[PDB]
Amino acid sequence: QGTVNWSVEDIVKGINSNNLESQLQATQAARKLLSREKQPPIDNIIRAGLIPKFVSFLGKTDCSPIQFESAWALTNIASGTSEQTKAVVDGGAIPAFISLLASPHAHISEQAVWALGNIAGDGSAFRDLVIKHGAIDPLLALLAVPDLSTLACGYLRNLTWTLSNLCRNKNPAPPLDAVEQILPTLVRLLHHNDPEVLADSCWAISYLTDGPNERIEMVVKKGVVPQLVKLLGATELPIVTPALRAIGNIVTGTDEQTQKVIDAGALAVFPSLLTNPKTNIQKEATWTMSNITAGRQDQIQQVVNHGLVPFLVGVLSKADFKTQKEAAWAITNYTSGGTVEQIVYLVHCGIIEPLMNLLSAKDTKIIQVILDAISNIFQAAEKLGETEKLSIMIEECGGLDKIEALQRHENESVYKASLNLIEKYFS
Amino acid sequence: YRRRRRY
Repeated sequence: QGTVNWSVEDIVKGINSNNLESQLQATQAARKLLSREKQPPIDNIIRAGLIPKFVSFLGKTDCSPIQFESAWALTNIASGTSEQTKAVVDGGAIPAFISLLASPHAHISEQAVWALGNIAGDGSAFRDLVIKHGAIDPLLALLAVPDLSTLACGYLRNLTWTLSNLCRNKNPAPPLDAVEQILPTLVRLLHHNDPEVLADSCWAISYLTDGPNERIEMVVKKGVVPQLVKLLGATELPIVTPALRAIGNIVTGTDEQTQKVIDAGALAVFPSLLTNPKTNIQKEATWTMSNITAGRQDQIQQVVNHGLVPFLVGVLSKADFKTQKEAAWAITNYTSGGTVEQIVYLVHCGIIEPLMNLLSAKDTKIIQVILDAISNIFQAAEKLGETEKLSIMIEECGGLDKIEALQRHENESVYKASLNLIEKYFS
Repeated sequence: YRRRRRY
């Protein structure tokens, strides 16, 4: 096969000949160039003025191979910078690719799915432009099968991916009714048994849940929460990561929505998520915990009965800083909504020492966060007449020095909190 | 995962 390594000017020559075959051959040369690992000459291809020509080949139904080669060619240009994508879009590729969705040749519509995927992936505008040109109907149609197993592995992977991009980006979020239209198929995909369909399904859902409550509610209302929780316990990190994000998003919404996650059994996975070797899982799991401890006392209670407080204490005691920061918050949140008993309980789990050690971190934000929390804790200890035994505690682990040296920390609300705390509990 | 190139 000597359509290998052509020069651009050669590709041009051919595509301009009035010879459908010569053109087919050159377009394949074009694809091959663009498929190379080391810096495919996308720019010069664009610069050569080729995009419109490829675009018009998409429409050549007699000559399927050219349809495919040009499809692939544009697919690859469309995968580069935004500007590269913009060039594909400016050529009129979008309705052309949509038309190809119904091509009788699977390998061709797959290419069309792929390209629409890249275009929608550029960002919200292209995404909604794909949507306006009516891509969503024909995509869904290819998934209109009694059993998803009967479709080819990488064909379904591509559709799942493209679909996820139609759910991706946020300013603005995708159109509500486009989401309504996608959801049922997404749900059906969230249940399929390919690790890769599951990862992308999870992302799709994670994107759609990253907004205001009404959005979360669309999702939660299709009852995917049980199924998200299950996935949360998967062995494949490519699946845990996006599932955990979905759940993390959902618990930012109403307490009602939060409770769906609790009922689903979510909390049971946390012992292991809060100890996970992958740094980011831990950060994200901890964050999620912070949004649960931000809920009602009976929700705080469920965190307690799953024995997650030790896990928080653990995370406060040793994790990379960014996780410890979330633990800090999770605790403050806890100490805000919590009952007296519950705040007591936290201290009996040994929350005071590891909290104190963090006061010497040089991150201004977290210190406030911790001090609000100490504040909060003394408050429950006042209601019990125990501000003493607690002060003593904070002394014996060197917390007292750390706060008492903190009136001379620059920040305003900082030195006032410490000031207050010192005055109020320490003389 | 934004965008994908082929082969």
